[PDB]
Order: sequence, then structure tokens, then C-alpha cells
Amino acid sequence: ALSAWVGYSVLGAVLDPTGKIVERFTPEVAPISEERVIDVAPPSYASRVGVREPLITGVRAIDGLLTCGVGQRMGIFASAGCGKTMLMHMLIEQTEADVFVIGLIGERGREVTEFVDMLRASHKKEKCVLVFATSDFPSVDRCNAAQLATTVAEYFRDQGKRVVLFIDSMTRYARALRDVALASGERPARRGYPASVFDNLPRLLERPGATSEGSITAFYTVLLESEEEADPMADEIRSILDGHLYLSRKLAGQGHYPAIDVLKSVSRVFGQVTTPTHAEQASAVRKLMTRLEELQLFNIDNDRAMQMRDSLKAWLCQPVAQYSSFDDTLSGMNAFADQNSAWSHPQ
Ligand SMILES: Nc1ncnc2c1ncn2[C@@H]1O[C@H](COP(=O)(O)OP(=O)(O)OP(O)(O)=S)[C@@H](O)[C@H]1O
Ligand SMILES: [Mg+2]
Ligand SMILES: [Mg+2]
Repeated sequence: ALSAWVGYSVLGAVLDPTGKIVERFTPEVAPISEERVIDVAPPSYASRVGVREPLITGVRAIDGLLTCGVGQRMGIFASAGCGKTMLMHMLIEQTEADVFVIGLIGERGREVTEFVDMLRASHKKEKCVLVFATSDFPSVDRCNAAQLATTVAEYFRDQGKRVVLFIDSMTRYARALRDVALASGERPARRGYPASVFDNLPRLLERPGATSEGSITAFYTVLLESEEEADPMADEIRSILDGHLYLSRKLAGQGHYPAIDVLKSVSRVFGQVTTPTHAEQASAVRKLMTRLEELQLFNIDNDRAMQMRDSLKAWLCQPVAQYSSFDDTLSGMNAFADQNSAWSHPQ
């Protein structure tokens, strides 16, 4: 029952896995803090509310085709070098919320330093709390890092705030759970992961969500560690979450950022967070996308098809510093849906 001090005193601060403020980039907002246990259970399913509103991320692809809900839990699935951390930075930059909580689990110390430098550059400095653990820490503290980030998010949610929590990565948190379980007598069950791991991923992953007070919307990064190897964890985490964003290294090599493969992504809350007009426009654009990709890798029909493909790829491509209001995103959605209605038809 390890506890830690959380609250307004950690705003604009960097916390080590035990809640010690090791750095600030903002004068302390206020000296208000509770003691809280960092590993508690999710709230009762019957105390939840529905994922109603959308969360406007300012990213066109997400807000248009994969709209997130306030209280949703979303995964960011990618192999190496596809831009998970950069997508996190863009989401922090362009999303509107009261508090942003980031949990860096088991990265190099220099990566922690680079993230904190980016955090210092931003205009939302006073709204952010970073909790970190490097690979040099024991696995216990790597688990405590994510648990503590979740606890900070929960504090500010109980204050009635819209919180956005990030965990980079859930792959490393799962491996740290595995190592702590193994190094205490527990036996492996599936791909060397002890059984308790599978009971302890949702325990953490089901803590975010909306309540009668405020809300926590959560993004978790998952590594697609190699083909045809061990990925029981990627699939299990996919199971636990309310959707996922897949980043293809195909698009990443082109420089098409964010490297979101829309056809491989889904927001399982899209139906209840979007208007019916938006929903049918999004279905039209998804039909158009899949119809175009059916051709891609194979006269004037093909001219129109591929120039439309270029237009769509350009509309999806968007730099980190660039922000798109929901209105602008929706009008672009309407235009491409129009392009599905009046279509060239090469078959
Ligand atoms: N959206 C983006 N915009 C611009 N460059 C990007 C973007 N995403 C990735 N990059 C490039 O990729 C580099 C690092 O990408 P990352 O965001 O770290 O991907 P990653 O999957 O998080 O890597 P890991 O954590 O080591 S597996 C950046 O320094 C850029 O050169
Ligand atoms: Mg990363
Ligand atoms: Mg695995």
C-alpha cells in the first residue's frame, strides 16, 4: 500500500516513481496535496457515466474519422520509429483540457530529458505533470510510475477537471508487472507472463473514465515488438481498450505524420460522440479510403482516383504545431464524403 502526495503541488513538476518533485518548470501553482494510495481498484461499473461528449484533439484524422470520447481509453499501437511519442506531444499541444498527466515508463534518461525540455517549451506548462522511471530503476518503481500518474489524474478528476493521462508505454508496464511477479514466486502462464499480469493490466487500465465530477481520458502506447514473435500483450491490451490508433511504418517512412493508418484504427465510442451527419460522412470517407487503397498498389479513371488519393493523404497529413478546429475538420470531412457521392467509378 505505497502512498504518495499528489495534488496542485505537482502541477508543472516532474515526479520520480515515489512522488518526489525532482524538477519544476513552473512556479508551484498552490501548496495543496492529499496522501493517496497509488495502486487502488477501478471505481464500480455502476458509478460510471457514459462516454458522452467528444474530446477535441485538434488532429484532423482523429477528430474526423476516429473521434475520441471524454472518459475514453485509447491505445496508440505502433512498432519502433512510427511516432508514438511525437503523437503524444501533438495531442498535448492541440487538445483542450484542464490537466495533462504523462507517465514515462522505462525509457532512457535522455528521452525523459528531451520530453521535459519539450514540456518546458510549451504554452500549457502549468497544466502538466510528468512522472518518469528509467530502465535503470527496478521494475517495482516502473509499475509505481504508471500507478502514480493514474493517481494524479484521479486527484484532479475528483477536483472536477477534464484530465488527459498518457502512459508510454503499456508494453513496458506489462513487462515490469511480469518481472515483479516472477521475482516473487509466481509461475509463468502465457508467453512467460504470470497469470496475475492479466488481472493487473485492467486494474490499472479501467481507472480512467468519466464520473459525476470530472473525467480522465487516457492514451496508452503499445509497442508492436516485431512480427511473429511474442505479442500476447499487444492483443490483450487491444482487448481491454475502447479503441486504438495504429501507426504504420509504411506511412512513417514517407514522412506522412501522424502515421495513422485510419483503416486499421477505430474509436469504439465514435457512434455515441458524433452527430448522425458526422457519422455518415465518416462512413462515406472510410468507403472512399478503402475503395482507393483497393487500387493503389496495382487512364483517366485512374488519374482521378490517384489524384483524389493524394488529396486525401494531404488532408490527413498534419504537423505537430498545426491545429484544426472541429468545424474545419468537419468541413473537410464533408468535402471528401462529397467525393464519395460523386465518384469516378472505375469498376
Ligand atoms: N509526427 C511526427 N512528426 C515529425 N517527425 C516525426 C513524427 N513522428 C515521428 N517522427 C520522427 O521520428 C522520431 C522519433 O519518433 P517517435 O515519436 O519516438 O516514435 P516512437 O515509436 O515513439 O519511438 P520509440 O518510443 O523509440 S519505439 C522524431 O525525432 C522524428 O524524426
Ligand atoms: Mg515512445
Ligand atoms: Mg509480449
